[PDB]
Amino acid sequence: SGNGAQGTKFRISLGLPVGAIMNCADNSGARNLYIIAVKGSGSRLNRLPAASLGDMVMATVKKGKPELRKKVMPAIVVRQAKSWRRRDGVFLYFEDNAGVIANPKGEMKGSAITGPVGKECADLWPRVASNSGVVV
Amino acid sequence: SHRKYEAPRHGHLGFLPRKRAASIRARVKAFPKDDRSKPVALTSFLGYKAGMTTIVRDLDRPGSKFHKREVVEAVTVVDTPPVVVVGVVGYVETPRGLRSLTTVWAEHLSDEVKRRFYKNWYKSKKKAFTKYSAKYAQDGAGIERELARIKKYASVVRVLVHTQIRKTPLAQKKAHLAEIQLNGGSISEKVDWAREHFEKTVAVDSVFEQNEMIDAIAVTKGHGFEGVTHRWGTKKLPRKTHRGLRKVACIGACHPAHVMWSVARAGQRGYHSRTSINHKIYRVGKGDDEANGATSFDRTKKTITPMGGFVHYGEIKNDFIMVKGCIPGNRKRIVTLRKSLYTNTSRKALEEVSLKWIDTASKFGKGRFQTPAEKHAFMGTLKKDL
Amino acid sequence: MKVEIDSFSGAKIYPGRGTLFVRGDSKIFRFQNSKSASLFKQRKNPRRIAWTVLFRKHHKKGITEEVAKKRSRKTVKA
Amino acid sequence: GFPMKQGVLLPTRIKLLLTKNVSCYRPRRDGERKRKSVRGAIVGPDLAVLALVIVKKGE
RNA sequence: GUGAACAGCCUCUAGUUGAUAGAAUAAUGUAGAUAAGGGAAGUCGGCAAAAUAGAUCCGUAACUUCGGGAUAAGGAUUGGC
RNA sequence: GCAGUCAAGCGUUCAUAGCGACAUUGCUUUUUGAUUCUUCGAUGUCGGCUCUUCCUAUCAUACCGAAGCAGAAUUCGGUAAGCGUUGGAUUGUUCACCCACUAAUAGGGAACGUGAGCUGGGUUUAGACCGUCGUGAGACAGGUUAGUUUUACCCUACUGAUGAAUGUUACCGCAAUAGUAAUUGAACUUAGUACGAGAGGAACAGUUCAUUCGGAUAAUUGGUUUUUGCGGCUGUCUGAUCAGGCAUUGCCGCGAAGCUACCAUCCGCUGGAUUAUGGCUGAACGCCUCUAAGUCAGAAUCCAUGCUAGAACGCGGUGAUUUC
Ligand SMILES: [Mg+2]
Ligand SMILES: [Mg+2]
Ligand SMILES: [Mg+2]
Ligand SMILES: [Mg+2]
Ligand SMILES: [Mg+2]
Ligand SMILES: [Mg+2]
Ligand SMILES: [Mg+2]
Ligand SMILES: [Mg+2]
Ligand SMILES: [Mg+2]
Ligand SMILES: [Mg+2]
Ligand SMILES: [Mg+2]
Ligand SMILES: [Mg+2]
Ligand SMILES: [Mg+2]
Ligand SMILES: [Mg+2]
Ligand SMILES: [Mg+2]
Ligand SMILES: [Mg+2]
Ligand SMILES: [Mg+2]
Ligand SMILES: [Mg+2]
Ligand SMILES: [Mg+2]
Ligand SMILES: [Mg+2]
Ligand SMILES: [Mg+2]
Ligand SMILES: [Mg+2]
Ligand SMILES: [Mg+2]
Ligand SMILES: [Mg+2]
Ligand SMILES: [Mg+2]
Ligand SMILES: [Mg+2]
Ligand SMILES: [Mg+2]
Ligand SMILES: [Mg+2]
Ligand SMILES: [Mg+2]
Ligand SMILES: [Mg+2]
Ligand SMILES: [Mg+2]
Ligand SMILES: [Mg+2]
Ligand SMILES: [Mg+2]
Ligand SMILES: [Mg+2]
Ligand SMILES: [Mg+2]
Ligand SMILES: [Mg+2]
Ligand SMILES: [Mg+2]
Ligand SMILES: [Mg+2]
Ligand SMILES: [Mg+2]
Ligand SMILES: [Mg+2]
Ligand SMILES: [Mg+2]
Ligand SMILES: [Mg+2]
Ligand SMILES: [Mg+2]
Ligand SMILES: [Mg+2]
Ligand SMILES: [Mg+2]
Ligand SMILES: [Mg+2]
Ligand SMILES: [Mg+2]
Ligand SMILES: [Mg+2]
Ligand SMILES: [Mg+2]
Ligand SMILES: [Mg+2]
Ligand SMILES: [Mg+2]
Ligand SMILES: [Mg+2]
Ligand SMILES: [Mg+2]
Ligand SMILES: [Mg+2]
Ligand SMILES: [Mg+2]
Ligand SMILES: [Mg+2]
Ligand SMILES: [Mg+2]
Ligand SMILES: [Mg+2]
Ligand SMILES: [Mg+2]
Ligand SMILES: [Mg+2]
Ligand SMILES: [Mg+2]
Repeated sequence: SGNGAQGTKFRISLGLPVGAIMNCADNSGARNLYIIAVKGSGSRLNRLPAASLGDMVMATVKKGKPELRKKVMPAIVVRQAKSWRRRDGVFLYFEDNAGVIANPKGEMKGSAITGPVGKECADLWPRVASNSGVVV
Repeated sequence: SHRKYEAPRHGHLGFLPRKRAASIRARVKAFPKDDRSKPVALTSFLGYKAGMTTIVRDLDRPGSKFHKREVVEAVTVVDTPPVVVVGVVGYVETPRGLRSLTTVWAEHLSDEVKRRFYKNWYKSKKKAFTKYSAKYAQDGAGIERELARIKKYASVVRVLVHTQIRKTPLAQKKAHLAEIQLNGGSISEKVDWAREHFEKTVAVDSVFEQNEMIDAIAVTKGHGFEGVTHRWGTKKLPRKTHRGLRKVACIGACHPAHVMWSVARAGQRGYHSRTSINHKIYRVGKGDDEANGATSFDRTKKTITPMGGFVHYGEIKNDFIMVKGCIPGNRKRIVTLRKSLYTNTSRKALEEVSLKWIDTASKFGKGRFQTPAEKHAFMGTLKKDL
Repeated sequence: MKVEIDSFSGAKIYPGRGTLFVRGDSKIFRFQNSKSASLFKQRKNPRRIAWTVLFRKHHKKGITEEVAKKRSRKTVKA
Repeated sequence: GFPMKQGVLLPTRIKLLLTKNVSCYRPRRDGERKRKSVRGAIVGPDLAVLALVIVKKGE
């Protein structure tokens, strides 16, 4: 999260610890996103930096366009599966864990986003608002 | 040597020792400030946690992504039938501290409170408060000066009230007696308010109001003897380790050559007193009121009592408090609720909340139906029935 | 404060209750509880399950008076 | 603005495949169909406008 | 009897019912287990645990001393009547 | 290893904003050396894991003073140890070095903290391979692989738990002393404002969240299943039926109640006195000066407020107080 996201993310249960690998939801060449850290997250010996909806994580590409391989870029978590809960009282979960590679300024690299997307995330990044179809 | 990786300790030394508490009735260690200028009234109340339920209400946090939106919050509900005033106490400043100077008790006394002053009731001759009940016979005289003594001196004044436990579905009988500070004007005006209420009755709506910040005071649920791991949030030792892993590996360093006070050990988890602050009342319901559960929006006639009753408690027939969230201690326990010790400008407090819907569906399962009305209306008719 | 019903079973879902599931095709599914939700993930079909509304309509169970005559007709002419 | 459609039940909206002679669709071509969105036949507060028809005159 | 079987599991014959007891069910254990989301980030190291598994059928790489590799891999099916 | 003094120099100019030669005076005991006082009728060394405490020569956080401080950024210093100081790749390693987050990823002590607390990967017995040396047995501060980590019931300490005697017994209380707790960050707004030629570019109030920490609670969601509670399944045994038995809880789906989770929800108070530092009045010293007398403002400090115990040899108020 943080830089370039206007808005504020109410806490939702983390579900993506470092090393998790999540479906790439856009069309940049990237197929999967493997998480190496989570901006914002803090310190407590032996905790694993975990991420949730509309979090921003440094990631790599394990499967995809050999030009998107072997290097590190930011990305944005857009689908969950670890049942979180909103203030509206409901517990909800997606089918996969999914992201869309992005620049630090929260900007996409992709043309659009395949699959549904968390609203908690939409409100967070204006350009994820754009390229998303079905939201939440 | 020094650590290797600094990381914060476990537990909170402010809560030591971690012994069993010396009575189920946690103690009002402190009372609100006093401004003798408002009317005289009580500063707390005695209760019985019935359980919790859920609430839906709109929100008024001008700024938040949930401003003017519905949210669903959990709320406990304490059984709170009118306490009854039966004695008065004046205390005094003394270079050693405060000191009880006298009590003065009412004339007649409910077997509910008489119960309290005993251990084998049924057998005894129940002589408690009979020579005291005398002192009224003669005109009053003694009782007079006693009250009169209080006024002349007494820097503070507290009421001896007691729960009407009979109206509570508990099996207990033995009611709960306690002192309560009085925070209204003039000590002399205070004792009058006291005297005037002997034998008589005080209700919650005269101590507490909707949306007001209150603090709970009770003895925590208990869990008996506890491994170091759960009692202190201690890291599990790894799997390979001989002789147990729910421990601490280094119980201490060499010198100073003793196990210290600051290091966790296995002990009694639970049954501690806690003062819990800043809970807000969401409903101050009346027992001579059908459809407590109803709301301005809901409307359907229903008491708060969930289908098939509150699990493990009873049926809530009297007046009650409903507080946003959860409360120290468990169901059927004697709980004190107390006026807060500072006025909060919290915005988050002062928010004048208004319930929309109150879950009446049974908590003995995955309940679907609030009213048997709603139930019979949906499933149709069955092999018993009409 | 909408009340919902269960995509599997078909029983009312007061707020906060149950669980919600957002499928791949972007289709949604609300359950009153773990029970339905499991069956659903088991790929059981509602009409084969005895205690379910879906099942019940299909088998016509105690609908009796909903197929009974009502009365709502008038006279006009003007 | 989406309209209701008699006998679709569902207090929600869905996307039906419509035809000639049927509510909420006037075709553009001989044997054309469009799949469009519709609001249900069960009233909710989601509704901007109810459309009603008198049958008994009160008092 | 099930089944490929002297396997496992249940039974007939025969033989046992021997191994201090009673009441509880705190921590810590030993032995038996399940756990959301993630999936070796744990650790000297996947230690431990888990996953696989029978049979019928389809399918089967490098390399080879042509005997192998090989149940390679990867797949489908399996009750009852 | 850390800190001074003199001040030639550096620093456009300019000794001391920041530095600093040649000399010189010191502190430290996480370097290493020097010694050989104590431990050879013995009981492991390395590292890690875990957990506590302490130190300050302070990385970050609070308040300051200085700048070669226009803003932003950054450096030097003062009060400061209240508070935090993480996640990974290769290595047995400490060390090292990269990846990454972070407010910051400071350094040290506690028998080079911590083996009847663990692990045993390295080292350092016996087996074995290679290289070098040796006629040889064998050797190597060389590379390799494999190689049993015992005892607590005692005392004390620590956590919790009873408890005789100060008439009996019961209820309600006070508070000595002890402990004490919260933390850090972002976003909106301020505001493209101050400043600046431009590039760039803040902050006090207000609001919304969030991290680390803590104490509860189970309405909800999830986990758990001997509720062997309901249904299903294999094998066998009761002639079949009905209903059941055995398979170290036979297996499977559901599963209430409890227990439980940043995997769940809730709550975490406000006064005073100070430090540094900037000031007022003001002499000493007819002037000047925050200081000498006196005095104002002030910090993640301190004492309280609050919170946890309640002295089983501190205590107040109150009830009832035995007859064969
Ligand atoms: Mg670690
Ligand atoms: Mg490849
Ligand atoms: Mg769209
Ligand atoms: Mg340290
Ligand atoms: Mg007296
Ligand atoms: Mg009862
Ligand atoms: Mg807890
Ligand atoms: Mg531990
Ligand atoms: Mg072992
Ligand atoms: Mg229930
Ligand atoms: Mg459940
Ligand atoms: Mg029928
Ligand atoms: Mg034996
Ligand atoms: Mg017992
Ligand atoms: Mg590793
Ligand atoms: Mg193994
Ligand atoms: Mg499994
Ligand atoms: Mg296979
Ligand atoms: Mg078949
Ligand atoms: Mg100069
Ligand atoms: Mg010069
Ligand atoms: Mg020596
Ligand atoms: Mg200058
Ligand atoms: Mg500048
Ligand atoms: Mg300074
Ligand atoms: Mg590691
Ligand atoms: Mg490593
Ligand atoms: Mg060394
Ligand atoms: Mg390097
Ligand atoms: Mg040393
Ligand atoms: Mg050592
Ligand atoms: Mg030791
Ligand atoms: Mg050992
Ligand atoms: Mg070894
Ligand atoms: Mg050897
Ligand atoms: Mg080698
Ligand atoms: Mg070896
Ligand atoms: Mg071996
Ligand atoms: Mg022991
Ligand atoms: Mg002791
Ligand atoms: Mg005694
Ligand atoms: Mg702007
Ligand atoms: Mg300029
Ligand atoms: Mg449950
Ligand atoms: Mg069964
Ligand atoms: Mg059978
Ligand atoms: Mg038998
Ligand atoms: Mg057997
Ligand atoms: Mg509990
Ligand atoms: Mg939470
Ligand atoms: Mg917590
Ligand atoms: Mg206070
Ligand atoms: Mg507090
Ligand atoms: Mg003070
Ligand atoms: Mg001064
Ligand atoms: Mg002075
Ligand atoms: Mg002077
Ligand atoms: Mg004493
Ligand atoms: Mg005492
Ligand atoms: Mg005393
Ligand atoms: Mg006394």
